[PDB]
Amino acid sequence: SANYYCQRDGRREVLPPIDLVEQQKQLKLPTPGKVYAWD
Amino acid sequence: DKPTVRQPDAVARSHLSDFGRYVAECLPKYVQKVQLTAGDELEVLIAPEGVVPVLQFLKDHHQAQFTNLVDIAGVDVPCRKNRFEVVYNLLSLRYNSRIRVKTYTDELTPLDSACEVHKAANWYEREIWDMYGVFFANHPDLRRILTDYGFEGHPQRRDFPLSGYVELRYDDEKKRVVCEPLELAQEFRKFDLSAPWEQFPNFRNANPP
Amino acid sequence: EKGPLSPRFRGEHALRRYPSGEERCIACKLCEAICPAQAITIEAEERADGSRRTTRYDIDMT
Amino acid sequence: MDYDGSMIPAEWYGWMHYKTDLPPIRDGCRPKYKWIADHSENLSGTKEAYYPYSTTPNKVEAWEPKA
Amino acid sequence: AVQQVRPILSVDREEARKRALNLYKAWYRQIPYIVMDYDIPMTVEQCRDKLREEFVKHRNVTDIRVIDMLVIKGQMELKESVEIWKQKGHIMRYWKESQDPKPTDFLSKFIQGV
Amino acid sequence: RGDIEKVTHTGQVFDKEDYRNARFVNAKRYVNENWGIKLIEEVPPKECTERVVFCDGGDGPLGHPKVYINLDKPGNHICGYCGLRFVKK
Amino acid sequence: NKLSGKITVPTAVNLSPISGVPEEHIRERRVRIHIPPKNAMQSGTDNVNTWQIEFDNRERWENPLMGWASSGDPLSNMNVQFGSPEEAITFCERNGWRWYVDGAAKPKKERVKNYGINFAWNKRTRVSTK
Amino acid sequence: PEKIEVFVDDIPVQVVPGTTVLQAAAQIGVEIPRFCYHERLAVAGNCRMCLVEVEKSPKPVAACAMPVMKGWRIKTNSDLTRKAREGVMEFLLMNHPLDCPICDQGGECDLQDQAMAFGSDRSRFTDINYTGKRAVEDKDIGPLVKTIMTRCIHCTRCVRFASEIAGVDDLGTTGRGNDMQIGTYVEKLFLTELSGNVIDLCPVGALTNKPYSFVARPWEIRKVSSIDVLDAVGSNIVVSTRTNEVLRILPRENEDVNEEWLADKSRFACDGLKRQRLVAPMVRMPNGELQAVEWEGALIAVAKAIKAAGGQIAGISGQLADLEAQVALKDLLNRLGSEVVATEQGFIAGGTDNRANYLLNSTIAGLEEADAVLLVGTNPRYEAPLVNTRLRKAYVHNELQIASIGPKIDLSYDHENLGADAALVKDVCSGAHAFSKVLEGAKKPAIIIGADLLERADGAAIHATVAEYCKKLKKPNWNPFNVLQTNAAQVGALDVGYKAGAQTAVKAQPKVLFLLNADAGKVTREQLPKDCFVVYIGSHGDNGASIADAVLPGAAYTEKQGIYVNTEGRPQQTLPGVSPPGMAREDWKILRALSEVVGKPLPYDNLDELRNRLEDVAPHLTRLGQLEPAGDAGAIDIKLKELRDYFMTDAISRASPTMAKCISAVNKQQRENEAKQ
Amino acid sequence: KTDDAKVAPPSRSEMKTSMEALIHHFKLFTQGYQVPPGATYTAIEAPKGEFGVY
Ligand code: SF4
Ligand code: SF4
Ligand code: SF4
Ligand code: FES
Ligand SMILES: [Zn+2]
Repeated sequence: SANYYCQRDGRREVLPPIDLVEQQKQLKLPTPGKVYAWD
Repeated sequence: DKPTVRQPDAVARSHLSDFGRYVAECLPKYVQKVQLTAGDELEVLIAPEGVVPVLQFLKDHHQAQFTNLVDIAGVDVPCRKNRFEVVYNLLSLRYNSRIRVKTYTDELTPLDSACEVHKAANWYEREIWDMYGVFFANHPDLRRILTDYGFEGHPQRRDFPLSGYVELRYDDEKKRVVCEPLELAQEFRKFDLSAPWEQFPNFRNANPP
Repeated sequence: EKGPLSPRFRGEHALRRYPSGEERCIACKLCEAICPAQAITIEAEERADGSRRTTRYDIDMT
Repeated sequence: MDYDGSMIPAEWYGWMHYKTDLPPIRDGCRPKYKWIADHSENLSGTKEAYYPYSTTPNKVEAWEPKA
Repeated sequence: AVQQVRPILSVDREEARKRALNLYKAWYRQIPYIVMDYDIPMTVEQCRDKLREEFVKHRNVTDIRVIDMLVIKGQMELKESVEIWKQKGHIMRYWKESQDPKPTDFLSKFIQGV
Repeated sequence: RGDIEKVTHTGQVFDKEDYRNARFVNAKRYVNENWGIKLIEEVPPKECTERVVFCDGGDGPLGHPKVYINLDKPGNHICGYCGLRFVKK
Repeated sequence: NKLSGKITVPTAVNLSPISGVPEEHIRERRVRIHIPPKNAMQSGTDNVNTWQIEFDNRERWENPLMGWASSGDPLSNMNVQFGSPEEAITFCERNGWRWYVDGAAKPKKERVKNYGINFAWNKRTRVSTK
Repeated sequence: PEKIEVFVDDIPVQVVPGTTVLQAAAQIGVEIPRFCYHERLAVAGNCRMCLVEVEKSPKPVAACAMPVMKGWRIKTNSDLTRKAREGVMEFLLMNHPLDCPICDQGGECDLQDQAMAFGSDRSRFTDINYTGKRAVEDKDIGPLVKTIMTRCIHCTRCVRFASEIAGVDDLGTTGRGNDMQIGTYVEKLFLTELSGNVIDLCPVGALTNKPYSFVARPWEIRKVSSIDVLDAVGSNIVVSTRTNEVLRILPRENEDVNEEWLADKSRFACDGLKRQRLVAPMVRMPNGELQAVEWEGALIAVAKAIKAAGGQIAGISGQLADLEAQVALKDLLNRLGSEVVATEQGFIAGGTDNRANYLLNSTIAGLEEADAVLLVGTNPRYEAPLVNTRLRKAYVHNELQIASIGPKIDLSYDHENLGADAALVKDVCSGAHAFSKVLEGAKKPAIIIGADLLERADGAAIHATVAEYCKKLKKPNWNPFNVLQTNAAQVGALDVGYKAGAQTAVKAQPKVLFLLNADAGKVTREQLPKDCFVVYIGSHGDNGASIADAVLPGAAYTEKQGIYVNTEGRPQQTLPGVSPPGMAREDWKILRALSEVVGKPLPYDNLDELRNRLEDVAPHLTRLGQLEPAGDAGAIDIKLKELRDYFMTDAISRASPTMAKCISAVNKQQRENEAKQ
Repeated sequence: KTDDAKVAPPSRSEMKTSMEALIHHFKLFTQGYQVPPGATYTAIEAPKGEFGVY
């Protein structure tokens, strides 16, 4: 019980891709991620 | 509280998101759009002319430093006027992040070559040329890779029959193998696996013209 | 001397029969629908008893 | 000297492969139905060989002028 | 109904012929070597004759771009025959000697099935 | 030879003048000796009290999916899957 | 006097020779641009929202050996999808095929589909049962 | 009527007031799961699967039957909707049985599909281990519909369809509670020309084709668009082929003509295309046995006879011959110099010229709009069932005044019988009868005359008066005059320019004869000139084929690509789904080969060459899918007044085994009525 | 196994008794499972190296 599929399903949860510029239009130099010392 | 449903790396989404805007506002003439696919990867949609500038920009600039060019994945999509799409999926060891660059082209116009940018691509352009027919300009040697010699047509297109048009055998009159029109013992039985009921509402009206 | 294998080994195909001896297959045709190689062909009808059963059931182990 | 790999019968096959640790002499829990055939070798390259053939009676009936 | 689009190689129909005829030079000049190198029945005159017909295969090509690609294919096949990457089977492929010319007039089609 | 004479339970014999007979000049025409129609016929029709019975044919998860068969009609009732037969009377 | 070598060429460029399809198929086969038919005993209709093209059936005989459905015709299964018929016609020309569209359907005319008509005093449309 | 603004799922939408929520959601594009709702049936709330939440809803509402109201907010995919849908399906799937693998609707079952999309994935039903599920005795309903009611979900699609569309009224529900069943309280046979359509309506596999039983699965099978040919409605069909076998037939939604229904004949006679087939050319020896021969000798022998017969030739086209076969036949005979090209079903003398004299000018779609319909001895229920149901839709939604001037028949609804004698049509055409006043007062009058009567005798006068009265009845954009054609080739014949009446061709006294699959008894060699050499170019070896000295096989309609002009007049194209059997070829190919064997070649070596030859003859006739207008138009006892007459009509019909079973079953139920008494 | 019976097939034991387990068994094996539209890349430290599928 309390085991509804609707409130635990993933496939119905995913969204389309978002446009970042348009995200801003709705609204430390940036770096893709933690720098790795692949050296 | 949904163990089945994974939870992406949010902070990774943060960095990629702000960085993506960085790329868009640093290459205005080329970057047509920058989007963040829900799978946390980052896509960079460019016009065909800026292929090399984007790649050269990425591999070189400090903040990108995307050195490795993993592959050149070719996608075919009829009903797009210039259909043949290309994907340059890159890696950055310095920052430990992945990025995807994408562009389009038709079956006729040529396309820029990444041979002069990453030596890694050389074989890939040969591969797409063989598999779709997307010409590459300035490519050193555009010899076919996979298909056999004297093969006509590029099979990975979606307007090409699965089994091809011809098939080989061996002749005794001629002591040699001859290509013949197709002839199948059991015709490949498709199955029409089409959904009658829309199983996904979220993508329904989203991404409309 | 020979072996060993495990109970799950995948080898020669076989169409089983119920403990009465009746054919188990009912021509539901899922086996064909899933078969990655499309090596299965099935054609089913009604036996005179009115039961849903196969007429031809073919596998190509090539 | 005509030994073959298929000479093993069904009830012993599993034991012979370390597939069942229960000798057939010991486990009488396996089925003992009637229709079960008796074993056979890889009858190949011989008049006893299998050969496939259509298992569907013909599809379309031809018109009979006499009738 | 015109489009202002990129080139590939040739900017005008005459440059296209210039490229197309360059290929015809390589192929004409190559034929004797392949007669020697590839132990196949074909003789020089027949190979030359086929080369003529196989250009005639597409005479009414019109677009500059299309004719450019046809030449691109030829330059490739030239090199694959120039060097001996191909095989006797592959080179003979141009003749299609395994299948008899199928019937063409209506009765022969009709009497031999669709 | 009888091998190329027997009637497959599916109901096929190559016609006496049919070139597809030729394939068995040197190989046997396997035909199975157990015909499900005869066997299930032999099995007697089980009977019960309740208006509605259930069959799985085999046993546990070794049989076909559990199915409920009503018996209120006068006649027999054949299990869809296994062909077992039920009669309430 | 150039834009990276841009050229003026007609939009409709036939590509039959470069394509690689044998001329036999090109010259003896048509294409049947249409919308896939709606399955009769279904009710969801999200697989008939696309414009589809395919090639006419050629032949199917049965293998003498095993009674399969032999077919020596390559573009039998071939099937492609489009968003609108004009797109498909544009594609079909560019690949130098012969085709003939098949008009799908006019917009559905609104049906009143009222509930009250089931229960009327005078009109014949009174339901016999519920 | 200004359209309301309602925010379906946070999207403004336009609806004419009174529109139902569901009908608006589709308008925008969203689809709600339904079971008891269908476009062409009365509205009911049964499944409760169409439920949906409206902002500030005390109670979720059934979209299927909820008229929209101003400024609403329908939250289709909001969690409350999702909660509702899952609960409803848990309910439906409690005691549906575990019979997907043996259920013929497997992989085509809305319950499966909507379970996937909108239902849960775990079984809270724990009572399978304690007391199990419910079960219901299956019903005997006919030799066509196999019934397994233990799968029914009581959606009442069958109940509503039968009561309204077919008006059978004999199928209904019984009992309260979970034991409510559907069927007939006492064993009967659901006998009805449209009875097949219930199999398409039943969303679950409770009702299914008896013939197409267990044969194939939808995922395996292949769909080919096509058109029905066994009736002059020309309904659109989806021929369901799998590996050179036409397994079944389904309606293709073409609401201008097909209406999405489909009669039993078209539905079930498909088996006829597998028996009594001609698979080898035959020529009658001195023994006379029509042994099998090859194409070379056959056509050469035929060309021999034609050349040496003496230029006295005729061609009588059957009823399953596509227009290409007619045109190929005519052109060849014009080379030979013989214009004697008749059609089996005769027609008006000296009125075959204006297109509107042999059609349904009333726009079969428009029939439902009809207001006063006069059927002079023309039983649609067995002459055009799809037309019949269109009339019933009018009778139910527009108060259609339906009189009759023929013998007794039953149209599934009340109709005023004014008598039978053909003098009645004259008095009505003068306007001297009460229903004539009704016709005058109406706004969409229709007068339907059956082509049989127009060929009965001295009926050209009947037609002329009918056209005379239609002059006054004409309302703008509406031509009353209507002619329910019967054969699917008659209108084809008229547009190519044949004569009408097989006796016409016999009266020509031809030395040789041609028969495009003409298997009607209207011509018999006794009735032919004795020396008349007879050639038959048809598919099924029926009796009419039995009386020929040369018998060329032909591929049936599903197997050949041809053009058929339907009754109203639009031309439609069959597509070939199955390889023809034996040496069978296309009809237009047989004629073309024979011409070039004789030495008078036709010009058209390809279908398009022939289709352009038709374009020459009739540009209207090649504007496929459209209907060019024709404007102005110019005792009684009839066949097919009972179903027993209906089932056995054509060679394919007689060829089919299922139809023969149907005839026997109806005869036996009648005998039961006599003896069970 | 992932708990989503709409994604991975159900067990045989549950299949032969409950209903939507059978439906899910039926639909998964015949039609498979709709995957939400999108493009995705992944890589793994395969022994040869970074083997990847786009
Ligand atoms: S058709 Fe295949 S999956 Fe279905 S019961 Fe028979 S063998 Fe099993
Ligand atoms: S109607 Fe048939 S396919 Fe649908 S759920 Fe029931 S048994 Fe399965
Ligand atoms: S028999 Fe079929 S159509 Fe009739 S109520 Fe039951 S499920 Fe609905
Ligand atoms: S569709 Fe609304 S209750 Fe069934
Ligand atoms: Zn059972």
